Parts: sequence; C-alpha cells; structure tokens
Amino acid sequence: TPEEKLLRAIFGEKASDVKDSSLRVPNGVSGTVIDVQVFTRDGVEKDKRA
Amino acid sequence: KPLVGTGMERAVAVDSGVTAVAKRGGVVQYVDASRIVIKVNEDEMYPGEAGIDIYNLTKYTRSNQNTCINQMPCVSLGEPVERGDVLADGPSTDLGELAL
Amino acid sequence: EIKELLKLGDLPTSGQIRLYDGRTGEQFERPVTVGYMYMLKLNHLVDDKM
Amino acid sequence: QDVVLGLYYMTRDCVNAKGEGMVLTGPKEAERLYRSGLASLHARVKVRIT
Amino acid sequence: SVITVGPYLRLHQCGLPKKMALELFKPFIYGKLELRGLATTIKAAKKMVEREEAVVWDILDEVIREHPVLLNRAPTLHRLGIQAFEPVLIEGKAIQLHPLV
Amino acid sequence: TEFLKPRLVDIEQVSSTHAKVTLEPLERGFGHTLGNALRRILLSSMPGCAVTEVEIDGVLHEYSTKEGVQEDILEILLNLKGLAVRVQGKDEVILTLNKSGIGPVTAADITHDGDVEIVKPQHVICHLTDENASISMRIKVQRGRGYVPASTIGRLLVDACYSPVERIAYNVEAARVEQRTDLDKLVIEMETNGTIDPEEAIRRAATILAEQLEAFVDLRD
Amino acid sequence: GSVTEFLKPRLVDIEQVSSTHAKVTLEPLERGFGHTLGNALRRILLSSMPGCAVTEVEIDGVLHEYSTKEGVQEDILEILLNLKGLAVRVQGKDEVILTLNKSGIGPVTAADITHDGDVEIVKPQHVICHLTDENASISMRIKVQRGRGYVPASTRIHSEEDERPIGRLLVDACYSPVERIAYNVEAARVEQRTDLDKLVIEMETNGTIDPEEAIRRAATILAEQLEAFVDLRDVRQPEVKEEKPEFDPILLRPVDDLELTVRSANCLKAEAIHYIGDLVQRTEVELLKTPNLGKKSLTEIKDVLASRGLSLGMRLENWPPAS
Repeated sequence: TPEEKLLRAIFGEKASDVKDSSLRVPNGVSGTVIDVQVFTRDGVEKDKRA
Repeated sequence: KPLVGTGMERAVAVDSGVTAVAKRGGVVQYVDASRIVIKVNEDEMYPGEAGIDIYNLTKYTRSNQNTCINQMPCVSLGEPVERGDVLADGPSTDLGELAL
Repeated sequence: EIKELLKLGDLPTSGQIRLYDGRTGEQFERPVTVGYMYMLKLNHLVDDKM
Repeated sequence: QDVVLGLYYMTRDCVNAKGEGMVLTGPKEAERLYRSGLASLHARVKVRIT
Repeated sequence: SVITVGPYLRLHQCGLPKKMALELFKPFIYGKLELRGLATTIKAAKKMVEREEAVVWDILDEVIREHPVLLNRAPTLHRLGIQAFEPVLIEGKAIQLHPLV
Repeated sequence: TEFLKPRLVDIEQVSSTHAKVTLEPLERGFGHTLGNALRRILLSSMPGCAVTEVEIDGVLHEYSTKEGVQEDILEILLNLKGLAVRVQGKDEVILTLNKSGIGPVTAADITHDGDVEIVKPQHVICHLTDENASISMRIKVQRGRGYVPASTIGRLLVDACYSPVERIAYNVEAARVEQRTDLDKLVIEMETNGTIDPEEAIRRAATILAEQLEAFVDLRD
Repeated sequence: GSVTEFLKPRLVDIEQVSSTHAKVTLEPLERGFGHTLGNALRRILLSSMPGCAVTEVEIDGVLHEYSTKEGVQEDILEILLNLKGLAVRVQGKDEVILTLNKSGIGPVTAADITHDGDVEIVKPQHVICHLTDENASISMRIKVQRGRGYVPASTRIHSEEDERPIGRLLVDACYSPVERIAYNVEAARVEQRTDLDKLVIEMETNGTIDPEEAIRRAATILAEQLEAFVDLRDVRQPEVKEEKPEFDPILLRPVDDLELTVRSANCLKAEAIHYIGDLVQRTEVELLKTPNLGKKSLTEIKDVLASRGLSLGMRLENWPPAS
C-alpha cells in the first residue's frame, strides 16, 4: 500500500521477497531445551548444525 | 513411597516395565545415573562366556501425555542383589513399591 | 489395631487433636482431625485448561 | 454447607460451661467473646436488644 | 478456565485471571492506551501489551472497572446458567467464583 | 534487603465514634499480625474509667426491686455499664446520684464533680414513675484494665468496662501493588464510645504494644 | 504525657538444645501481652527472616539440569536438590562463589568445598554427590546470596544477566532459616507479684542463625511496622505522570541495541557514549578522532544508524528531560 511504500521509504526498504514462518515457543509456556533433532530429506544439503 | 498402602503396589511397579528389575542375581559392580552393571556371580550360564549384565536404563524422555519418564538407580555400588528385585527405579515408584 | 498403632509412637488414640489458628493463634473450639493422607496431583490441571 | 454449619454453630444453646446470665448490650458482647472468659454457646444469657 | 472458590468476594464480583483478562479486553486496552497517551499508535499499543509493561496493567484496571463479564457453566438448564459479574483481577490462572451463586 | 512502608492511608469517620482506617502497602501476614495485635491491645490493654461498684439506698442485693422506678436493679446496673467516665487524675472516685420526681434520670443528675467528666450527660440511667418516687445511690468509679466481669453490705457488683473501645474488627483484602503481587491491605473498623477518639485510640494501642518488645531493639546501624 | 502503668519484657535463659533446636524464654510478661506477642513473633519468625541460600550453580560439562555425568550415581536434578539444603552462613557479604572440586571413589559432601574464610558451614556432612569410578571428577561453582522469603527461579525470568551462559543452572531459593516455630504462655513464677506469665518460644532452625539476632530482628520488624501506626497524615500520591514525549523514544535506548561490531562497541564505551542519544548527535569529525576507529567502524556506525531511520551527527539540544 502507498502509505506503506512511503513508510519503508522513510526508514529503509529492504523489502525482501521472502516472508517468515519460524517455529516459536507458544505464548504462555516457558522452559529449557533438552534435545534438538533434525530429519533431513534424502537429497538435500545437510545443515551445519545438523 | 506411600505411607498407608495395600502391599499390592510393590507388585504393580515390578510387573510393569517401568522399573528395571534384575534379570540375573549377583553383585553390583558399577552404579551410575547413566547405567548399572552387575556381575552374575552365583551360577552364570552353561558356557563360561563371561558373567556381567549391563542395564542401560532410559532417562528423561517424554511420555504420550508429555510426562517426565525417567529411571533412577536405587541400589548402591558393590551391593549384593538376588534375581528379581529392583536395581533401577522408575517414574512414580519407590524401590519396588509403587508411589503415585 | 489402628488405635493400637496410635500408641507405641505416642499419639491421641482418637485421631483428634486441638489446633491453633496461626493468624490469631487462638485455639479452635473443637478438637480437629489431623493425620497423613496419601494424595496425588492428577493430570488435567491449569495452564492447559485456560 | 459451610456457611450454614457456621451459623448453626452460632446458635445451638448449650447449658452452662462458662455461661451465666451476664447481661450487656449487643455489640459489647463481641468484646466479651474475643476476650474469652465466657464461652459462646451459653447459656442462655440475657442482653438488651434494640 | 477451571473455577475456584472466592470467599473474600462480594455477590457482584468474580475472580478473573490477569493474563486471561489481558487477552480478552485487547481492543479496549488498545483504545484506552492510545486515548491517554503512552502508545503513539494502535500498533504501538499492541507492541506495548505484547510486552506486558507494568503500566498496561493499571490501564487494564481502568478498562475492567465497571465493565461486567458474564460467566457460564456447561449444563445450562435455566436462566441462571449465565450470570454477570464485575471483573476482579486475580494473580492466577484459575477463575474464582462467589460461593453463594 | 529489609522491608517497605505503607504509603496510601485512608480514614473515614462515620461519626465521632465509628470509624474505618485502611492501610494498603503491607507484606504477607503483616496485616493479620498487626490486626490481631492491635485488636488484643484495644480490647483489654486500654485504660479508661468505668463503673465497678454501685450502692443504692434500699437496695442491698442485685435481685431486689426499687420503688418508683420503672427499671429493676439489673437494668439499672446495665445502663450504668454504658456510663462513659473521664477522670482527671485519680485511681478511684466516688459519685453520688440523688434525684426525685417523674421522667428520665440522666447523668446530668449526678453530682457535678470537678475532676470527673461525664462524656454523655443525656445518657439515660433510670425512669421514675410517680412524684413520690426518689432514688439515691453511690457509684464508685475506678481506673483499671480490660473487661472486669462478675467473677471479681449493699455493695452491688457490676461488670467493669475498663475499655473505651466497644468492638474491633479488621479485614485482610489483597492489595493490588504496582510492583509486587502477594501484598495485603489491613482495614481496621473501630466502634468506640466517648472516652477517647479512634484517632488517638489506635495510636495509643500501637504505643502500648511499642512499650513491650522494645527491649530487644538496639540501634547503631 | 502522664498515664498508664504497664511492664516490660526481657530475655532470660536461651537453652540451646542442639545446633538447630533452640529455646527463647521471655519471663517479665503480663497476661495479655504474653499471649499477644506470641503470634506476632511466630509469624515474623516463620517468614520475614533473612538467611543465605543457593541461587545459581555452574557445573563443568553440564549444559541443562536434565542431563547426567559419568561416574555420578545421582543425576543433575538430584544434585541441585541437595544444594538446596546447604547450610551456609556468610560473614559480611551479599554474594559468594563457593568452588567445589573433588575426584575419586566416594561420597562428596559439603566438606569437599573449598573452606572460605567468610563462609561458615553448619553441616559439612551434607550429602551432595556420590562419585563411583576412581577416574571420575567434578568441579562446580556454587553461588550463595542473602535474601528473604522463598523467591524461586521462575520469578526472575531474565531480569538478571542479559547474556548468562548456558552452563548456569538456576535453583529455587529457600531463604528463611527457620523451620518451625512454637510458643507456650505458661504461668510465670516471678518472685515478685502473682499474676504474670512467661512467653516460652520453642524454636527450630537450620543452625545458620542464632536466637539472639533472630528474635531481635523479628521484634525490630514489628516495631518498624508499628511505627506507621503513630501519626496518620493519610498521605496521598501525586500521580499525574506526563504524557508527552518531546523526542523519539528510541533515543532512550543504549548503543547495544544498534547491534554492531565489538570494536565499535568498545570505542563507544570508551568515548563515554552510552545511549544512542549521544551517538546520534556526534559528527564524523569527532568520530575520526576516536581511538581505534577507522573506515570500517565508521561505515558500520552510519549503516546501523541509517537502517534504523536515524542519521549521524544531528542536533537536538534537549538532552535529557526531565525527571
């Protein structure tokens, strides 16, 4: 929207063609991470942490 | 362990795989929060193919209702134990006797 | 036999015992019942149910 | 349940037992009750009711 | 939420959990925030309540003042199944109720 | 590191005798501790003067009857219990009440003493029926402490009210502090007579409680 | 002022049955006061008492409290639970870091802790661990603080240590040194009058505090609290906070929020630039004359400032209002 285009124009665009969908701990609960795990697809660039 | 009991709770805990019961009775060699190793001692197997008996005992895993299910060693090191008694305890129990 | 066990370790062979408020510290009119009941925290609980 | 048992205990005329017909005037009886001496379920006892 | 007895309450009051009432009167908190000041804009109010910043609670204490909240139980047999109360903020996650009703 | 002080203080006097005082900023249990403490001080540990002995002419025992009086001896003594007396500087004073005729026998009919100050002069004590009726009695006032009952010739014993406070109540009420959460605000409701106002009454109780315990304070730091 | 009679209470014989159990007797007491001071002292003793307690524990090789360690019969949770009941008495501090190293077969008690000159340990026989194999060794750092009234780790979500390393394990705090408190009135045989009582106070603590300072601190709290019961000015709060920010609230945030390189962060921390309210009104002329600040650092600053919308070396001669 024009107003939003102007707004980012006043504070810097960086209008990346990407969105956001990161896994976040649900509001309310809170605790300690005890174990991470990653099941990669058979034919995909494995991660550093993976 | 529950004060006023029925005596049945000692059977329940050991009847369920929840607690680690000694397969073959002998003498405890190594205790640990990670595992328990016992030395068969009195009458091993037919072949003289080493005594010992290692019990890995799971710890701090999640349950189907997201309840903490872990096992703790109730027997100390260098302690004699017979066949069929609790070496490592489990969730909601007190050395053989169930405690909810 | 319960009354029999109420002795030995020394205890009022009736279960009754006079208690003091704590706030006022004054004695309660009637002797109340005090003991040890094996209670357990069920599932359900809050956090989830909210 | 709870409150009714309370007001039931706030009546229940019991004979004697730190009773006697020491008369006063309503609110003052409260001071009498907190300051012990007299019981609570006695005796009967007389007072001035407005 | 799960209900609990509240002896210290009056007959026109009910114990409404802090975080619960916070999420419930969201749009009211926004409006009152932007009205007084504090939040420069609507999104500012959102970010301000999303980051529970002390003062927001007091603003909440203003919005729930004489704003009745009506409670309801599962088996609604008669009219008295849903009755209104004045919300009283309670540090807890359970809903308190007057033992008379 | 230490503790906090109650800041918001409200006092509403529903008259000269009945009053309500609220102190909000308070920690856990303190509201009840100070409540019970001040209550146990105000309900007995207070001074004040009250009628203790009554000697009426023609009346030797409490189960007797008076002639020309609408009210029997027990009711008379009962009305005497509600006599607020403020003595200047004495631990004992004798008063004489002589009155004849028809109508209400008030405290203004008591011999106007210099040291003895009657709070309520319209406080009705008796009722005379006919013109030929007359009463004369000696009312002994003493300086005591707490509530003296009947447990303690012509000397009629009467329950002594060595207390200027009629009833004391107090509430807990969780206080909504803008920093903490588990704090209470003590609400003290006092119903007193005329010997002393609730203002200086509560302060007196606090100071009386202050005399004790003080030996275990010390300063320096 | 000239009224009333009254008496005064005083301390008599403090019978120390054990290191934990104790008895404080107050003989010079009347009837009413002897029963009144009972609840006041009891409550203030069962709650509003000081004492020290463990708050944080950092163990080598252990990340979270749900892990284990080789040669340790007890799990980390149990070890933390054992450190809960650690009787510690600090001399003159508000925070101490007790180091604990121990290896080889055998039980590890509070004695294996490095005996500090300030720290006085009541029970050095307190079970903490149980090392099994002789090749097992542990080295943990324990933190003890002075406090009052519980306060677990759930209270401090993250209002302490902005970074706080992974190894640090938060443990709940049981500050109050007093376990149980009982009291009996009892008729006092005071060789004087006849109608007097003697408030007998039965006490049970952990040994990390003495009945002397215990009762005195308690009565001290009672006196300080009764202090406000003298005068009643009914003082109200002025309130009326100002609701008109003259400048952008972002200028109230420190330079840390800029999220820049460490070198530039140290330069700003050395040039006395704490908030961005000073960096926003500082020209490149002054930035060039800053020690260890080159083209890379200067470009870093202008980029992290311009991205947030702000600029470099502006002017807003209104710094800072207005508390």
